[PDB]
Amino acid sequence: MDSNTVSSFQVDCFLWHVRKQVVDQELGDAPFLDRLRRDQKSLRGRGSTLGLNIEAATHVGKQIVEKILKEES
Amino acid sequence: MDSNTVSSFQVDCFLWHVRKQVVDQELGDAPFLDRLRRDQKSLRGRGSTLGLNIEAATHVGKQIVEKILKEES
Repeated sequence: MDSNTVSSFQVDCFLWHVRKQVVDQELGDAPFLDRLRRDQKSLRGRGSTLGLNIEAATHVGKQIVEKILKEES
Repeated sequence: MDSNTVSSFQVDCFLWHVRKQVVDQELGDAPFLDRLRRDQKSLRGRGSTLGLNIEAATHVGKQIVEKILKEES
């Protein structure tokens, strides 16, 4: 199992979160929400396959972003 | 033209940026990169149609994220 896949997953996880926040802000058009839904189903498939916690994954992503932001605010 | 579409776009823009950073980190599996490419082409279509600067959109997004983070670190 490639690690890059795990990292890419953690990213998609954090992203999905931020997205859900964008929708909760009542700023969803229709395609973004639809994609978020289809993304959730896919996230659940990977979450089950990988059997990795999405909540903890989102946390790791947060740090992954802060690490990339630390290199360039 | 709904504003929610503009906001959703700004978000996708910022997201595309963070994503590009994830790939630049040499953590791309294959599907994430492919999606990034197809996302770029679509981003260019919206960038041309909307005629909005991607760099400017990414900026506004950064604030959109900080605004959502300010509501909950």
